[PDB]
Amino acid sequence: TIQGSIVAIVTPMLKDGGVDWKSLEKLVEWHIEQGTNSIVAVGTTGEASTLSMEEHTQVIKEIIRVANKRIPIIAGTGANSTREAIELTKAAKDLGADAALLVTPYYNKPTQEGLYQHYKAIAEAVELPLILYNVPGRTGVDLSNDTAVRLAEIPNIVGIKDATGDVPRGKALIDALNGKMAVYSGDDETAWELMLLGADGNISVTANIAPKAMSEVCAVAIAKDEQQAKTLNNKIANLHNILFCESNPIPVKWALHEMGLIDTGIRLPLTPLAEQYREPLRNALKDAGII
Amino acid sequence: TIQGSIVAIVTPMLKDGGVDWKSLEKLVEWHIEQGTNSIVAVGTTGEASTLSMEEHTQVIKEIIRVANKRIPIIAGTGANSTREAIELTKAAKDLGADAALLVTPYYNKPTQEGLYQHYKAIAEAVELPLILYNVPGRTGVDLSNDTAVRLAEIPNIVGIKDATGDVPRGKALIDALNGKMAVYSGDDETAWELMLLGADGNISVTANIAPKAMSEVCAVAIAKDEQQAKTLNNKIANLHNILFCESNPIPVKWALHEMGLIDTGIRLPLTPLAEQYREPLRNALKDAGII
Repeated sequence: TIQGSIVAIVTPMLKDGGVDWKSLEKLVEWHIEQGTNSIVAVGTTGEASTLSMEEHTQVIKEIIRVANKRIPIIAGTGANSTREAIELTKAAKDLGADAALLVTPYYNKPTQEGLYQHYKAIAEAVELPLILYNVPGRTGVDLSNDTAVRLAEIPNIVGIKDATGDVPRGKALIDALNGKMAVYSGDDETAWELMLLGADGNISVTANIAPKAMSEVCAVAIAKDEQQAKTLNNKIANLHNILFCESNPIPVKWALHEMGLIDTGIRLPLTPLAEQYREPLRNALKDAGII
Repeated sequence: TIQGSIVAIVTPMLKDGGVDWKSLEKLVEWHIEQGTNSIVAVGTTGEASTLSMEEHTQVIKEIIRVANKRIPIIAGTGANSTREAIELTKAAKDLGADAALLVTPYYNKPTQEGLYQHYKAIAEAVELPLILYNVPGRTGVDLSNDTAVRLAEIPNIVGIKDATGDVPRGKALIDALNGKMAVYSGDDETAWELMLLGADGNISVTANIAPKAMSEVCAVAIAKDEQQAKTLNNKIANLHNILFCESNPIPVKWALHEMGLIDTGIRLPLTPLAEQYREPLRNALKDAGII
């Protein structure tokens, strides 16, 4: 059901790392005004790892309050402990989130059956639309297409964020699912392709700085207009690359800082974008017409 | 300083998943009488990921209690949040742990400088010996030898658990450090080699089921007796492979259950060793003289 450009919103912070509430509010309003179709609160780009339990909740509550039902809000509720994921997901349901996004448990490397049981348990514990999220390079585990297809059979699992950036594999997943659940790109570089091939949207990092342009890219790609999709994506294509010169969200938070939208706060172990990457980033933003 | 066979103890659990305190006490006593030189409490193998804050504290407390100062106790206190790592490490210090083991932040992929700032902040916040731990395959990040050498200059950072299983790389690290801090193997398959090349010990998984044998392997390897280390390691070499047929600690917990030392409890997302691997594992244990 949720389709289009789905921004993986950063969590603005003060210089001392405290959550920058006013700046977050402005961002949410700007996204809605700019055409962003949905927001993922407190996901990887939002530094879920370094926010406390209370902050995780405050941020979700704030984004929901400011969005005021204008666009669906997806809450990042993944954890590498099934017990904890259930807790976070329930909190999200209770706060009024429209769906929850759950990255596969990271670092502890569960088996494929373990991943199946992990998500099955959460789906059965919380009546809320759940989106799976696979990003092996970060987690140490790869949720296979086969496992994803099995999970698509479970009530409440309505989709998967495929951040592999492996298009053939993504197309294979889409074809095997045959509409059973949605597929979202989790790789800005190839998102336009995956959507042309059947993905329902892009849970984007780039949409953080070019929400209007990415909104348009998703729209025409979903419409299966290959020429337009390719033409519009080319305009923001270098951005998809430069926003990962250092681990996301380091570059994207700096980009927004250069845009005058947020301050420099970011929590250890993450660090402000290294100096050698700032000019190139500023150039890229000027080139794409952002600043 | 802490040298020899250092077991990354499992956290015994009842069938419902609750911590099996009685089995834990027996295990600790068994390790002390069998020759184990030190215990890492609530590390990876001890399912740190699925234990709550309180259970974490209690497991460390119980292990410290039963050991009764007979062998040093290392507390696993890693987290992908610097603030959390500090709180966990301070807690371990207060409980009387001898040192703390901290895996590199996983999932959020900090930069090398971020890894440096992460550990420095912890070292400056807590007066306790700290042991770094690198295991890229699980974390999504690789703490380079260069970064490790820099960190060795920080007061209170006294060692690194190298789980790369890359012997030439480990040797390069040992030589560059020239004693500034200790290097421990984090790969049972190659541990004997790394210790012959200068590592201070092996923070092992295999030691969970063959504590006496591993204590001997470490002793002779530390003594630089190459033939004895090869001969003794050869007898348990197959165990080093089989204990990873599925993600650790899944196999080693089943191994201990077959040995009648612990029950089947293990927390989702982890699952009991898949049925098809149980006979093969039993045979490996029989071949090695363990059961």
